[PDB]
Amino acid sequence: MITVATAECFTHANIGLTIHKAAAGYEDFEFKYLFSEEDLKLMKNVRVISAMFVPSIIGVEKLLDIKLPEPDFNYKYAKAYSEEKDLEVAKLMAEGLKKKLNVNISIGSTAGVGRGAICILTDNNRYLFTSDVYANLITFENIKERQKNGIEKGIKRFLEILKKEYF
Amino acid sequence: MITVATAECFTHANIGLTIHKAAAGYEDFEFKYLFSEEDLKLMKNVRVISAMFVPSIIGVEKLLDIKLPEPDFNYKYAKAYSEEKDLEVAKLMAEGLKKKLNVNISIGSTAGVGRGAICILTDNNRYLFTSDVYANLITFENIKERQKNGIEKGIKRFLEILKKEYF
Repeated sequence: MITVATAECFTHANIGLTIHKAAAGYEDFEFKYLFSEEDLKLMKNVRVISAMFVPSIIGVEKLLDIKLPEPDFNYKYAKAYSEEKDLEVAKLMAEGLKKKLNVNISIGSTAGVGRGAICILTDNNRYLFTSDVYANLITFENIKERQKNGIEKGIKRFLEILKKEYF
Repeated sequence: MITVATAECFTHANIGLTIHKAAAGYEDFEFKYLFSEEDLKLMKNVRVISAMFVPSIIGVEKLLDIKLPEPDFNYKYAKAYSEEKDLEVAKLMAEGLKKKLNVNISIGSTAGVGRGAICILTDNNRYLFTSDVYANLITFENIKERQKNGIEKGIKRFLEILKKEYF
């Protein structure tokens, strides 16, 4: 099968969980509306190996054997980066997942202050994009909007990528 | 702070994600009704290191450096066990995660055919219990109700344990 793993922060493991529910044939799930019935047949050929929510630097570093840059802001509950570092970390997490679990497609996401970053790494190519929503992990400004936008954009891009590269 | 990590299957990382939203002070979240006002103050002292959804045997094994038993049933999208092995696996995952990440409190959950299993392992004690809902991961029979009860029972027990042991 086509195997997928994700290491997600702002999107709370929902990109991986959605991929899993779609693949397994769930008839109701939060982001099902993004999939056509044809997309859902293609998704039966995908298996999720793991979908991790990894807010801790020490968590990410220990589970994936990578090393992350120092946070840009002090924040007790999650590593907190500005945009430049979120883009760097999404790539480092996707790459580390791909090495640790040997999957076809790895997905990293992270967002501190700004639009956040999602990296989708396949066997062929690496895709890196921001969300549409500026938010702030610490003040909570726009954080739910950013989360929902990031999940939707992550899944839309994942489906485009899967179809382009694998179907 | 009190650190927590989770390795969840049937509960979809929602035990750990709920713990994180309560601890970070989210104003509204799906299972907030489980927390009293005093509970939410206590929760500010908790940090989530990772909450992982790990439906594959290979995923759990590689991320925690453990070995799990062979599945009882053939099923493509997730490891599939009888209740006796679910009870073994929830323990093996909670113990492996606590050694991998050195957290105060580790939680594992798994459910195939039957009521499933949740393990809460603290610095002091190991708790292990089934959910209250018989379901079947392969047919989807009652899986939604088992998931909800598993998250509710997991959180309700986690709070009782956190207060008894840490407060």
